[PDB]
Amino acid sequence: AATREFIEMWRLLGREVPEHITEEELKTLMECVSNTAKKKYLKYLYTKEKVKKARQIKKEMKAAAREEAKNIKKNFLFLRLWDRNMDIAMGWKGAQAMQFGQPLVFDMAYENYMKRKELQNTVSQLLESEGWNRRNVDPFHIYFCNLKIDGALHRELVKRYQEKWDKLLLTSTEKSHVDLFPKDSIIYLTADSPNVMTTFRHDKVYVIGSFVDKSMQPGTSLAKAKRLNLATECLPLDKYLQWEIGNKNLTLDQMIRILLCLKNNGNWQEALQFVPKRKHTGFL
Amino acid sequence: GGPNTVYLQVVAAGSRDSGAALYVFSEFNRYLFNCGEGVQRLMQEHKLKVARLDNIFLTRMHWSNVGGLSGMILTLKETGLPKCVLSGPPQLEKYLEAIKIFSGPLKGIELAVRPHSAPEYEDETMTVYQIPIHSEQRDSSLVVAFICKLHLKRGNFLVLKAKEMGLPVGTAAIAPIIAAVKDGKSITHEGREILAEELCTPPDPGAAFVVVECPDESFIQPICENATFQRYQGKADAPVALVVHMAPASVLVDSRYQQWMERFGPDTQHLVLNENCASVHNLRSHKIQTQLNLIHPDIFPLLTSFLSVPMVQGECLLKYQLRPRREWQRDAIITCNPEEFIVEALQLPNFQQSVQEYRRSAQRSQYPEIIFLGTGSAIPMKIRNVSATLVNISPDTSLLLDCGEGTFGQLCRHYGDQVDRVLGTLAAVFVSHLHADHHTGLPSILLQRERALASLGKPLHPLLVVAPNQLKAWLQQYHNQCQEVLHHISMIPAKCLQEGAEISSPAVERLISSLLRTCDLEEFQTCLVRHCKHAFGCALVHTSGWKVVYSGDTMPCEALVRMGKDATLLIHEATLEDGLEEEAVEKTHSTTSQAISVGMRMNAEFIMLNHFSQRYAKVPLFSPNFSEKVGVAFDHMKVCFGDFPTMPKLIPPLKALFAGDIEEMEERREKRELRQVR
RNA sequence: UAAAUAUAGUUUAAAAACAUCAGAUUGUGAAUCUGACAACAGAGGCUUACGACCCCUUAUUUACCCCA
Ligand SMILES: *O[C@H]1[C@@H](O)[C@H](n2cnc3c(=O)[nH]c(N)nc32)O[C@@H]1COP(=O)(O)OP(=O)(O)OP(=O)(O)O
Ligand SMILES: C[S@@+](CC[C@H](N)C(=O)[O-])C[C@H]1O[C@@H](n2cnc3c(N)ncnc32)[C@H](O)[C@@H]1O
Ligand SMILES: [Zn+2]
Ligand SMILES: [Zn+2]
Repeated sequence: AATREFIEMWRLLGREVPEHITEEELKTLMECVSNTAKKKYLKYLYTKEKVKKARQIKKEMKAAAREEAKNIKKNFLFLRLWDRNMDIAMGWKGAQAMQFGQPLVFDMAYENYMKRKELQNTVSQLLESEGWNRRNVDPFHIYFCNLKIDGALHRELVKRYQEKWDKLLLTSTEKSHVDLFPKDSIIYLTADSPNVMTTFRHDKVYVIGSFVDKSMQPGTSLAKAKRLNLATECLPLDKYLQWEIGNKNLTLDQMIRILLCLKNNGNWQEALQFVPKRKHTGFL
Repeated sequence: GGPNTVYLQVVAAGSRDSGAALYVFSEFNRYLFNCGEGVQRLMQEHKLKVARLDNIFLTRMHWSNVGGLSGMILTLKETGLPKCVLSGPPQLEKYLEAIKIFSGPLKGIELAVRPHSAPEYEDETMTVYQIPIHSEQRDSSLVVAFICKLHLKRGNFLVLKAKEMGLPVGTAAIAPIIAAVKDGKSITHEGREILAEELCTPPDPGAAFVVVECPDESFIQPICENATFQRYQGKADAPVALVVHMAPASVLVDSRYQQWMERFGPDTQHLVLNENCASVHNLRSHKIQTQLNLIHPDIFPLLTSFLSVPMVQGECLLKYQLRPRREWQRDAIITCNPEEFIVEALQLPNFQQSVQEYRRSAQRSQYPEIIFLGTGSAIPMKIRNVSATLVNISPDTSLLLDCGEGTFGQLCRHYGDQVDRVLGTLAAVFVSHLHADHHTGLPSILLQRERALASLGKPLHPLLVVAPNQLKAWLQQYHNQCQEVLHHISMIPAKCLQEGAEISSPAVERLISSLLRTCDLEEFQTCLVRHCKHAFGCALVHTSGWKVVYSGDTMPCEALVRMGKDATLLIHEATLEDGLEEEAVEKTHSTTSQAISVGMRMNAEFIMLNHFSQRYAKVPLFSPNFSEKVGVAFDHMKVCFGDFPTMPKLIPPLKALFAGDIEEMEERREKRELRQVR
């Protein structure tokens, strides 16, 4: 394609472009319909390869430092199998959670409104979210709702989880949350909700929108939560935090960590400790 | 080295509504040509920031050109712009002095008039020439034409070309020399004195455009024999990109004007701004009215909308790009599709059901009709203009309660082709006080009334204006210095029509008699309302019996209550919202509760609220008090006495339509309370 | 309306540190190894280049209260 030759002249001009581009990424260069959009894409690949190089250089630096250390160089109760045993322990908790645990829903109905960039970030955030849930003392029973089998978000989840996808102790279904739970016990979380969250309710199912809208579309979570007559709630960020800068729409990982410690009989202060510190200047 | 994106955008496309206005954009400087009545709004509505303006160029000293000029200065004063230069006729100096009669000291902002006598205005972007054109047999004869010549732009550096000959690339290293390469100075590198002309792209000589106004047939001959124009006509080294013609259709068709237009290159684009366009300017007004029309077609009527040289007919937000390419950009052209507005309204949560249920519920003389031409304070917005209420006493008589910048345009979009008969119908204008939103529209109505009388063939006689004395001084100055308007006015001081007023001169007494006789009224009283002095409310009593009362800007006033006893209709103001009582006392305004309470003391059969703020614009916050007696005015809302019972029923549909804006206004109230607490 | 402001895991800095994910039966530096992910709000420009410079959108904060 002409794009392969196209990038050549951009390389000469030194517009922050990386050394080589994989054929996969060539396809995504065709997607960009603007010079400006191409610029933002090339810069991302430029910084990506730079960090790859720096990490590798720091890697083999460590490897060379480790091998020279080896040259320089009892009654135990336990073998060192802690990482293995922890994974098993977290497994047992996950199975228990799937039977008895409180539901928590991620709504995956937002693929349409997201671009490729935002879609990977959602999956990155989902990965972190499930992790914090896994490692918790009282895990949520995590539901992936409105997840198409052949969808982009499903395809991306499978890639990041590999064989672990099948073995994850969460429920993924193409069905909606209104189909799985009584409609009265569903509280949809969104920053745009007029209703403030006063206390964490253990009888309620909370729905979190799997939506990273860097290109901000306000009210989309609220619109879904109104089309289906669901209750909406927003976090008491205004009440407890001195908001100065930043978006009040938090990331998924932050949301779950706020809920997890709310569920675990914490107060709002302990909960809002996960709210990015750059966004507020203390508790009021 | 000069701005790299320059374009001309058409604010007003020359229709009878808006006049002509031309907005010039660059990276560094923003210009506006002319400043008609309603440019301020046309610009705010279309997200053209006025806060950045450097010069306002005015082609003529006419109310068409300078109507909205007193308007912007107030506003861009607020934005906090330190300086603004008015370029055009020398009489602009005296115009500014006239404006200050009612507009306050106009301190905080510096207005320096640079007339056509002055040397040229040089900028980052362009150097602007003023050409004074004098008609063939205070100056009525002066128009100014603008030739705006863009500065030379340094050629783009070709790094490829440098490395082609073997000269080092040095994106950062040779960057000091790159500046010299841009400047075109010879480069010592490559072991020889290589000129930088070949290194950089060809520097464009600079594009010029002409803004020429030819008001009528007089000015055609002077334009065609102008020495200054002839310099830019046919001279190869100096091409003209665009000409913006603000001439009417009659002027352009003339052989002499056609020949002159041909004399600019065949490559020159010609833009025309005149009445032939009749494009839509105020989109949001059209949108809202189309949606309001669903609720009640009668109370919310529809707004009326519509060779030798290749000319491009001006449309709103039409764009001609000068750099980095010369082309017509038609991207941001205003598109109005009524069907789309309807579908959007119908898709709203509860609007469909509320409107439907109104019709289920549904299933006095026709005159007077009160037409609310505009129902907002101070700065005009998308949805509400400044103050105007039209009272149609009879098919053949009407009376204008206040007339502000934008008012004639409201009338013109309300009536369309029928504005001629309405203007000829108009008998009186009442001005409550001398705030610049109650009278600034008057000169347009005066001038347009003249045009309407000529078309209908009726004799031209003065318009009866009831206003404070201070208005005469403003108009006397404008008449003396700028433009003749005082022959259109027979002014009755508002203090003459007060109850227990001393018998004025026999002239005024005779004028008062003609006021009553023309409008077919038994009484026309005024009283001193409580609004920063010399502020009046009026009462119309018609021979039939009905009384209608206009408060104007005021506070709760005993005098107005005593005057308007057992009025059929009260028109009061709700500029502030309930809970902002401390705002009202200092601004000398009313809240919604206060306004209603005044109505109830008068035993008014119905109460309409106007002069809302923008703080409550899209939908005034409907207090629960007195549903059946209280109504809310929108622009282009027609109210008869027959419509008194339907007005209560319109609230459920109206609330549904403006539900989005209600939420936000309620949050402001809640946030304010939180802010008060914190 | 005007101003600053906007780190999608968190900070700091003007790229790192700490985090995240998959694999591992680890002889107790696994204090590791092999992979995955790497986008300083969003869109479009200008320029030799830039997170500067322009513009728009959204959002935050504050000021204003609407043309005082
Ligand atoms: O141009 C502004 C301005 O005139 C006005 N405005 C709103 N809040 C303030 C304020 O605190 N101070 C001042 N001086 N002016 C204020 O609103 C205009 C912006 O309105 P938009 O047209 O951008 O949006 P709109 O309200 O129509 O939006 P929506 O509520 O219908 O969604
Ligand atoms: C970044 S938000 C998505 C923003 C989207 N525009 C919207 O309208 O929600 C990702 C999810 O986190 C949750 N969330 C984030 N901030 C929240 C807040 N302040 N209150 C409640 N839920 C919040 C919501 O469930 C939301 O769908
Ligand atoms: Zn007013
Ligand atoms: Zn007033």
